[PDB]
Amino acid sequence: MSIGVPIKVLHEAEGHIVTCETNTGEVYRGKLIEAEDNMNCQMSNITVTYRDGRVAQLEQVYIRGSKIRFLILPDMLKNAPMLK
Amino acid sequence: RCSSLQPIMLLSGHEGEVYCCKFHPNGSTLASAGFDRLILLWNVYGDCDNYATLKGHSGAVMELHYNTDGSMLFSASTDKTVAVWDSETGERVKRLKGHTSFVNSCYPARRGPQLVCTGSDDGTVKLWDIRKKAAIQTFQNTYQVLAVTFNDTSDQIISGGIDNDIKVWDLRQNKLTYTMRGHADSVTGLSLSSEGSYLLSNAMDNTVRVWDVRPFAPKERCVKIFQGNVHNFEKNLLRCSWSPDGSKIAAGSADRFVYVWDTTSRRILYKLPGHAGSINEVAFHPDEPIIISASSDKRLYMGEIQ
Amino acid sequence: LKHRPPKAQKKRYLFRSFKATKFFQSTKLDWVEVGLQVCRQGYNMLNL
Amino acid sequence: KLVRFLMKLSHETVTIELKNGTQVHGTITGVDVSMNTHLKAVKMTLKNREPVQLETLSIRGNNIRYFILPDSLPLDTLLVD
Amino acid sequence: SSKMLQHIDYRMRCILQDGRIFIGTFKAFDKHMNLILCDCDEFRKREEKRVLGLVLLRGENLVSMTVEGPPPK
Amino acid sequence: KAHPPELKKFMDKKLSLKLNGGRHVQGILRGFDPFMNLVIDECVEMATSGQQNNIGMVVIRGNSIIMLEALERV
Amino acid sequence: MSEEKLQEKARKWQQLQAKRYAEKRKFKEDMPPEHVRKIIRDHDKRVYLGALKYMPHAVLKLLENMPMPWEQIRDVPVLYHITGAISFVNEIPWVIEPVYISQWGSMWIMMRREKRDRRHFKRMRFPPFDDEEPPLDYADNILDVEPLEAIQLELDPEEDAPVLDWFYDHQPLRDSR
RNA sequence: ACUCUGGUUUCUCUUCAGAUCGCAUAAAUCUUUCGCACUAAAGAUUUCCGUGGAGAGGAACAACUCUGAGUCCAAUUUUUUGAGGCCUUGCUUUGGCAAGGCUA
Repeated sequence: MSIGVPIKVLHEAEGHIVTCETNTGEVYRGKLIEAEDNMNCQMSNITVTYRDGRVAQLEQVYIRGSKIRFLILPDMLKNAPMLK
Repeated sequence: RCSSLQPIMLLSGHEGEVYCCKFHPNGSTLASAGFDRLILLWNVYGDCDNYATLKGHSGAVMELHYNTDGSMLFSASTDKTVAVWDSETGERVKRLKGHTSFVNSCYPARRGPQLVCTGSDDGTVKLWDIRKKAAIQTFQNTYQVLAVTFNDTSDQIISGGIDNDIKVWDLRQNKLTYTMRGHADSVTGLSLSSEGSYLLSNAMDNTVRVWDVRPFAPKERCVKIFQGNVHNFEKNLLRCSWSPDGSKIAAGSADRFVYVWDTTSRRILYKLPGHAGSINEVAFHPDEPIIISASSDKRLYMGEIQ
Repeated sequence: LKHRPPKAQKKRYLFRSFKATKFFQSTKLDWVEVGLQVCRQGYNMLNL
Repeated sequence: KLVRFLMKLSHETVTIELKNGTQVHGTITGVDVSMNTHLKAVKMTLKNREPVQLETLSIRGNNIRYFILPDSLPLDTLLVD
Repeated sequence: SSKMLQHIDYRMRCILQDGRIFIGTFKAFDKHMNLILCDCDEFRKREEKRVLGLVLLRGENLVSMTVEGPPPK
Repeated sequence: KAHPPELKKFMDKKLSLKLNGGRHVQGILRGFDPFMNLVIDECVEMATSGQQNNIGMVVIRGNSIIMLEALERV
Repeated sequence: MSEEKLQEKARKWQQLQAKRYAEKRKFKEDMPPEHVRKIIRDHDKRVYLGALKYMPHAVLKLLENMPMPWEQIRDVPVLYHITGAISFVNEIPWVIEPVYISQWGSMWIMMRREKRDRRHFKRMRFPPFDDEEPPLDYADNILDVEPLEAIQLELDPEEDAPVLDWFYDHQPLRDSR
């Protein structure tokens, strides 16, 4: 009644390797440490593909969830209990 | 042979009369019910076992019917009710309780929304959306109705009864549009083709009619008249069915003979023995030329017609 | 220790079957009345 | 609240221009309180593209620029409370 | 809000705010229209199909959902 | 019901903020609100012209903040 | 057809389906106490003798339905033979187990108080009637006699309040749903 | 927040029940064991006292509590906007798309 299913799947994706695209086209693949009700994602050990194609290694990242276009989660969470 | 199953093989297990028999439209299972207050689900092929049983009628089952989906089975009973069942695990998903007398008929809406037009001995022809749990529209016929059916469009109801006339009611006009007159006694059985243009009629004038329920009106809809049939002192609800290719009609008779005519030739193709009582409903398999027949002899006769 | 579990019956009752016969009737009596009645009836059975 | 006027508008064939210029012509089926518009019999022309026939659509309510209602609409009996 | 509970597990096409297409199995949603789509393939224009997996699409960037296919077995 | 963004991991840390219009900034975090506006000590601006511009204590609206990178090890 | 030959046609069909699919064409007595009192007072042998086989059932059903010492009179349903050969106490002595244990614990209290009070307790002589003395007719000297109080323990209205209205009944709350 | 089930009690029948069917406990018979069998144990069967469940049938009064079903949010973080306009190429399906640079 209060919290939705996709934020439960986002909380279920913590510890896993998620790849989050942001509003400025930058793709961040790495270990999602923590995520909140708003989609503020503290992630770590991040491989970053910018818009040009350059890849950087940013070891501790906190993305503001407003700017997140989407996150690609592991398909393990296709069997997560809140997706039933 | 020209089928998959055995020859003339019999179905025993009904404890009293069988008033209605219907084929599942996929053609691998079978439903038969009657005076037992108890629907039996058979297998069409194989050893013809009885794999499931449906209890939940407090009175005899007047009309069994299947939607073209085939998953849910509609059952107009004698008491006051029409039950809606499922066919796989077999529990009554719904009761429909609005008629004040003996419900003689039901019919599935197969194309659009799942509507069950029913008719009963009070005269009310009631339509039943299953999500409403109530009577949508009640067409008040002054006399008893013994057989009701939809058209192909599911936008008209075709009720045959004891008023000597077949009466069609429009679902949007909410009036009787025209009265198919030409019967001399109570009209007991109405069935409509898969292509939906023609409609069969059985009555206690011992004659069978074919009408053409269609918007294109030829101003006298009694195109084909069939003889051979008889209605007796038992005064049952002698039902009807169409072949899925539309080539053969079958009307249940009171002289223990499974009747099958040709639509074009207007002659009795099949006059089959074996039954001992008045034959209430005779049905057609959807895929193969197989005929089941339900009669008062507490038995069913499956059989390869061709 | 010697308890074996009770065995599968068909639930016949003796007094319901007596009540189903024309030879038995139902009433409501004082217990000391049927006490004297059972003592007299057993006395009559043993003397018979 | 004017969105309540739109959820009274069930089964109307309206066009909707979005913020991406895409004009969606179809019979409206459902409205949320956030104008989440669910449509059927959809003829959607995404702009700078040829129009595509699709059987069902569900626009998010934020992304609607405007609606276009037909001539035959009785809004004087629709915007009452 | 049953108008999209009608669409769960249907293979849906989600046109986004940049113009990208998400053809994915519609698993879940919430009040903010954040979608959970599984086995989601991105379609962009020059045509190419880019498999992603389980996409948590934030609702800000969703324009329009539409069904591509019936739910699988 | 606005919960604060979970940033005591990042307090007193050297972070590089990305800001909205392709912009970038560096500095020490000193706190936040539930709206993720960040207060920054030792702020070096670091524009795209390439020359690095120190300010000090600044406040950044949380609307404009794309990402934090903790340059220091948390 | 006509109108009257479509109303009589409906009347003949309503009176056909109303009786053909009628729900009856779908696919015990108590006696007064005196009737058995006169039968055992005034008393085809086969009837009497096929009755008389079940006499230990009568003994067991009588002794198991004994009135507990907080009951003066226990009326029991009795299944008797019409020849008066056997009377069966038909009921089974069902007691709510906390009520039954509480009633017997009150019995323990009151009987200990009475053995403390009655210093020289006079036990019943056994057998209470001698051998060649006929058993008493219930109607002539027991029927109208009032039994001496039973042993129900006095229950004070303050602490025993949810129990005292029904504590010493036969089957205490049997009529209470 | 509007509508349709199902009730409860009692009497009886039928079948299943190795589940403390019994929060209690009998008896008979057979076999075995030792004594030398009420004062003794084991195993098994049976009968009794008398249960639970399901199904069915009657008859008494309750009929919508319950078990279900059908039926107040524009100010950062989502849904009341940073939106719109210019330049080069690859192809133009000469509509324009894709990438980047911009300007606001």
